[PDB]
Amino acid sequence: KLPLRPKRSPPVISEEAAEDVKQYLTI
Amino acid sequence: QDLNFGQVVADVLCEFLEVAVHLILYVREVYPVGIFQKRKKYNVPVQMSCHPELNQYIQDTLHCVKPLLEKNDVEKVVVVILDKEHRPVEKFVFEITQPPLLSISSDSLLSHVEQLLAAFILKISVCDAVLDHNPPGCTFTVLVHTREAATRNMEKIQVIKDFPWILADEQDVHMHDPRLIPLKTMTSDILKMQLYVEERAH
Repeated sequence: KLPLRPKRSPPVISEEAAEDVKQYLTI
Repeated sequence: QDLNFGQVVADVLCEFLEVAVHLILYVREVYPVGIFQKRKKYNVPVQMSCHPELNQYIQDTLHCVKPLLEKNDVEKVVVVILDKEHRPVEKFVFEITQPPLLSISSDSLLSHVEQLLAAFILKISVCDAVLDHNPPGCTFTVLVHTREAATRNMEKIQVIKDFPWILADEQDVHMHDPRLIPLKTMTSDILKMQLYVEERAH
């Protein structure tokens, strides 16, 4: 009947953290 | 020892679901666009997150699902978009059926399956043309529906240390009279799959 789900929630990604990702972790 | 096509299917589906989850997050704008980098999968354009923690969360989720897929105990995997109030606003439902007996052709299995999966990716890529823009501040979760005869699901799915699974609540799943957006269906020698979106009218 009811499904399973992860207990943990996915991360919160701020507008600022995204700029860091775009700067260092993209090609 | 010998090959196990149930495992082959599980590997193909986990690889595909990772790409699909990433692309859903992009096209539904669940996270800032800046984290995504355009890439090629199944010979079609895709958008992959480069955020380390998000990628590990998605991979941890699918590592737990893989053994259930290998045993054909998964009925559907669902990517749920939740609003600030924790209420589902969109549900991308992957209905998965592995026939009890497979009849496998000899000429390039994976290549044929990958061509069929590329159509799912293309559909997801343009599903925003018919879905209403989600409210600000949405998050996502993944729901795994197991087959009625599946046994010891709660123990079998706890593959990863410090990544526990729990039974979902009614509030996690229920939508009142949602719209249905069929995206793509496929049949192959090793798996049948349907993808559709359930969208809250709100």
